[PDB]
Amino acid sequence: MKKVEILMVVDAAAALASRDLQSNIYLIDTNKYMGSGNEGQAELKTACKDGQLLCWRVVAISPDNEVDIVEFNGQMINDRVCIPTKQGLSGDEFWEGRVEAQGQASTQQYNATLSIDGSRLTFDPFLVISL
Amino acid sequence: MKKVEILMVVDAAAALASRDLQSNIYLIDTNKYMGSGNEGQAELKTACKDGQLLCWRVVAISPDNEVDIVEFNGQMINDRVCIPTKQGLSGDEFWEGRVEAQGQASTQQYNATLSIDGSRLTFDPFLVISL
Repeated sequence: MKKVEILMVVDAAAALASRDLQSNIYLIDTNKYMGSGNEGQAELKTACKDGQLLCWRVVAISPDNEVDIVEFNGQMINDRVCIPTKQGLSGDEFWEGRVEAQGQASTQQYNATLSIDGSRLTFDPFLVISL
Repeated sequence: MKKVEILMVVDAAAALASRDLQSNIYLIDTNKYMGSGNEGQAELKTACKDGQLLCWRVVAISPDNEVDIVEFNGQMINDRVCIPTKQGLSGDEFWEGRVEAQGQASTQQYNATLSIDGSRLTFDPFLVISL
C-alpha cells in the first residue's frame, strides 16, 4: 500500500573527476535502507513487494552541481516489470512507476543514466522483488 | 584547501509520524562518510581540519516534503568555533562557515534545528576537528 521512495545521492565532484558514477553514489529509501556504491555494486539495491509504487529522485551533495535522471534501460524495462515515467515541476523532477511482477518475485536489473551538469553517466542498480 | 560539503537527508514522513529527527536522518559528506542516526547519535558526525570551510544543506527523500535548516545553536556556536550563515537562492539554500579551531583540535557539539514542512525539530550532530 505504501510507496517506496528512493533518493540517489551523487558526490558529483568526485563522479566527474573519475568518470565513475558507481563509486560515488548512495541510495537511501523509505524502507530505511542505505547503500554506498563505493562499498560495491551489490549495495545498490531496492527491496519492494509486487504491486508497489516506486519513486526515484536524484540530488548532489554540493549546492553547485545539478543532476537529473535522464533515462532507465535494461532488464526491468525490457520485460515491462517497471516502467518509470518523469513527473513534477522543473527543478524537482522525479520518476515513478508501479512494479508488475508476474506474481514471480525476483531480481530486476536496470541501467539508470544520469546527467551530472550535462555529463551523462550510467550505473547498474537492481530491484529485489518479493510477493 | 577543499570545502567539506555535508548533505543531511531526512525521511520526513517518518520524522513527522514519530517526532524523532535523530532516528530518521542521514549524513553524507564529501569526505565520503555516511552516517545513519537510526544506528546511533555517535554516527552523526563530520570530520574536518582546522581552517576548513564547511557547507551544510538538507533534503527530503520524498518529493512531497519541504525541509530547511532554520538555525544552529550550542557549543560550536557559543565558543565561536564555527558560525554558519545562510546563503543561496530561495529553493536551494545552504549554510556555510569556516572552522576556527584554536589550533586545538577537538569535538564540537551543535544543535541543528530543521523545519520539516513547518514542523521545527532539533538534533545534536558533532564535528571532529583535527589540526
